[PDB]
Amino acid sequence: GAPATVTEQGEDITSKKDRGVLKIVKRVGNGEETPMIGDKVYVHYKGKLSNGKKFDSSHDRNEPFVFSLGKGQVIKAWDIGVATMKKGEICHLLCKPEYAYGSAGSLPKIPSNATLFFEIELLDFKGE
Ligand SMILES: CC[C@H]1CN(CCOc2ccc(OC)c(OC)c2)C(=O)[C@@H]2CCC[C@H]1N2S(=O)(=O)c1cc(Cl)cc(Cl)c1
Repeated sequence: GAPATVTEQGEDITSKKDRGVLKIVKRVGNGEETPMIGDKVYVHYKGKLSNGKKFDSSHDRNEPFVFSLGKGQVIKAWDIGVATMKKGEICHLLCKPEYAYGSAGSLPKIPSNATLFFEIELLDFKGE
């Protein structure tokens, strides 16, 4: 399925080239511009664990998730991944634990040493 496909066919978007964050662009976005550091970014997403369980979805809340890019307000994989996206893009991101919740995990839903799969849609980005 989609997690296997990004695992096997995704692009390594890490600066270290350590395959910690792999990406496939699923829906091509608009033009060429990507957000810059400190922009307010608006995303919809869903996340799955490697046991197949959904652990989160903004769609199910009927509101986007909003954060300031490149400030560590989200896991490293998201700061790295969302920075590569165009407005209107949908991508898949496969996030090894070193770019996610590491050995700690995040109670109650994310175990230790968890590889995470996300589908992310970049709705908008704006400077403040
Ligand atoms: C409010 C939901 C949000 C939680 N966060 C932000 C809080 O977790 C952080 C933030 C910054 C961090 O390092 C700079 C960090 O390192 C472990 C975790 C996420 O980064 C990631 C990515 C953005 C969407 C959500 N999570 S998530 O889906 O992995 C998630 C969902 C749920 Cl239901 C619980 C958890 Cl613990 C995480």
